[PDB]
Amino acid sequence: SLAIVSDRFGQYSFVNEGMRETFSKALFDINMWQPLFQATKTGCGPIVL
Amino acid sequence: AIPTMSDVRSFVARLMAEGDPQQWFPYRVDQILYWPESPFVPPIGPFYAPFRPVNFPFTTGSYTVVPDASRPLRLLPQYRNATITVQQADDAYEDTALSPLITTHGFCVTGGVFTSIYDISGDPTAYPPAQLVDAPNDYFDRERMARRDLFRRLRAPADRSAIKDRAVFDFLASLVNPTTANPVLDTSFSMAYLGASSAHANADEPVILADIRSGSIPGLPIPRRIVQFGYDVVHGSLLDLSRAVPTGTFGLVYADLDQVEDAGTDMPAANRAAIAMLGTALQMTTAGGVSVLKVNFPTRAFWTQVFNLYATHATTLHLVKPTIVNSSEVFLVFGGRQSNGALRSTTALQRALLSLYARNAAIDRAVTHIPFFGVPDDGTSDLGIDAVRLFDPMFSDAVANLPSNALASLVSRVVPSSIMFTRVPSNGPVSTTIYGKRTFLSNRRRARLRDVPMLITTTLVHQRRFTTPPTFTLFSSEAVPVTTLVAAGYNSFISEQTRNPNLAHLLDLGTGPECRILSLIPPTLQVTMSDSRPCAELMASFDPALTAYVQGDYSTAAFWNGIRCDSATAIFTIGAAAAAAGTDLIAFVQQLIPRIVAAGGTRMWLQLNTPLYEVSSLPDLIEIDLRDHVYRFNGGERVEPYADPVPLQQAIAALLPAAALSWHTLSPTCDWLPYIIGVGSPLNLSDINTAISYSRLTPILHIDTTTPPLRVNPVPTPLNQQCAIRITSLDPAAVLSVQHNGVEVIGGTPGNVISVAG
Repeated sequence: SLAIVSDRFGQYSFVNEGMRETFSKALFDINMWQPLFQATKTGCGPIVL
Repeated sequence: AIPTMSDVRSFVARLMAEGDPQQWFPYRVDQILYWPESPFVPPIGPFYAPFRPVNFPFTTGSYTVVPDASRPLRLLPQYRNATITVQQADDAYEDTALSPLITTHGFCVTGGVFTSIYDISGDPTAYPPAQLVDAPNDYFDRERMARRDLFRRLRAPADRSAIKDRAVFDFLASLVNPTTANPVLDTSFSMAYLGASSAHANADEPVILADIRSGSIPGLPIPRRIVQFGYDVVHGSLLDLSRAVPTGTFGLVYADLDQVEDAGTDMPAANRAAIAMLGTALQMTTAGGVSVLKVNFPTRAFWTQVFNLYATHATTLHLVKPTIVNSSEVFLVFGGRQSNGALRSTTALQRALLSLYARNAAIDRAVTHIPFFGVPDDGTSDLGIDAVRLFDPMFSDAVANLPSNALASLVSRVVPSSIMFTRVPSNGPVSTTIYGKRTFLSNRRRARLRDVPMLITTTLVHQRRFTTPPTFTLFSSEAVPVTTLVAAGYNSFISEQTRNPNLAHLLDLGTGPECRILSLIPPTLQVTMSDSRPCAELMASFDPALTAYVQGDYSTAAFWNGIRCDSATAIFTIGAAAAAAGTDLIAFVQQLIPRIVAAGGTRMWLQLNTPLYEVSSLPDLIEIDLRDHVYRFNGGERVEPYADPVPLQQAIAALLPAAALSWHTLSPTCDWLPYIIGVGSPLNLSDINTAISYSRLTPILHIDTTTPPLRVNPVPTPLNQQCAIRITSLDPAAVLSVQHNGVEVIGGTPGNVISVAG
């Protein structure tokens, strides 16, 4: 017998290796403008996926 | 200059905390900033810079020498886009709160002064007790009693009795008669002051008496003869007033039932006492004589016994309520004793009864919501103080979280009403206490939130000094006439959602930067917002619950275009707008109908500066100019365009009447005043009526589209004579429920309500 972990608010599936890798890359786009974001005061703080 | 023990010990305590720099140093050298602001000469041992140019901001600027500000400071929470989760917000509040603390109440009311008339009229034809709608069969309830105490408390005049009598005596004197050239009473007359007291309000006697005796009655002069009859008396005698007491004859019988008993459950006994001393007051009157009957609990059965047992031998009936506090204590001011009369219950008297009771009731419901004496903060009270503190100021930025979020949190709780910050002069952890007040209103907005914007830290940081702590107070100062009136329109909005507070797709026409509308709309509502001015502060950020911001000024050609709603809210705005345009109000308004004609719109809430009746100028407020049909508003100068009612009606008629035509009846009704109370605001009773007047010239014309035309014709044969008109599209057998906020004048088929004069 298995029950799924806490979908409730957390503990889900084994993460997509590719999706992680991809997504982190995406975050890096924004990072390319970090000094500018920061200067714009627009919540700049790099997420850290 | 020379640092104090106090300050050094503070500074040290502060220092011996946590957190680490960026530019470290080797112990072989001194390392003096690589960014060449530093004036670094060539020193013996220091090389220069830190060896390692990393990366961090810097700048040049001198310090503003600002003295210790011995006043609590206000904060405009300008928002930044980093939006904490509700639970965390809350949490952080919990973490930093200085609350609970014992709330200084202050005052509910600052000025409890008014006179509510009841009067004689040649209007009673067939109005017996049997007409008189019986007292609230509920008036003695736990909660209801608390309410009375609460209010009473939160009003400290001490000259209650004074105001009282001065008023009544002004009224009574006002009976000036042609035929004699004189008032009812001449000089050196007679008073039977009964139900007397040692009135320890700076006099130790009834404050009135001294003044009366000395000549402190406008218009009427002195009496001769005054008694202090009672129970708790100093200059007079110990008599039981109610029963058969030494028959001495007096012109002006002031009877005063100080109703001193625990067992208010016995209504019978309460009325039988009143009956008894009503008797005694008649026994007391010299031929013609007048009598005042201060009665606490009125009822049908009382009015009954009055009528039946006394009216016979009395010519005229007056009555008053000195409106100080919220309570049922009427003054039965009867005239022409021991003479034939055929008095009966009057329409006037009815209206006034109803109005009184309703005032009582409305205020009752509000007050019941206000926190009691010696209440810690429980979260639940309609009002209270939530202050958070920042232990040694870590304002910083967004990333800091716990400070910023707690901040944010506090701001969500309060929602642009109250908001203080102060960096307290103190030695040790330098507290930057942030203070607020919760309201039912603020809550509504909180509820509409997705998340809580951590406001821009920099606005706070600007204050480089020491600011003293707030005193901590629930109630404030006073009720500004203008603000009362706005609040009354606002109440009206709230309570007219759709189909009786029934959820509403609306617009705001002229969304004030602060967006108070959101605090008035229930969180469920689906709203459009024309914020003509460029608004940033807590504006659109959280769209979820449809907060459809449409920047720009609708008055201009083509723009309205895109906007659908079913309630178009415009209070004052229209005024200003027509002035901006320099146009014939007729034309403007007109163009505005076709505009809105093309939209999915029902509730047109058009509050133009227009009279309801006969123009009276209101000095130090409203001045009326017709040549250019404008108000010249007295608060400095505010050009508010105004229209006469008949040209308006004329323009409506000429166009079409295909719509519901309703006016917002604020001027009698207490209901909107709870709103005011709600926002920690010391009411005023004289400021109330002034506003009351002013409403009549600034009402909200509420015009509803998809509805049956309403037919108003009051222009032919006015003159206390009669208007003619037809009410259309109705059932052959109609039950004509026409009313004045409960006040059933016109029943139709139920004609047993015909209370009108005419």
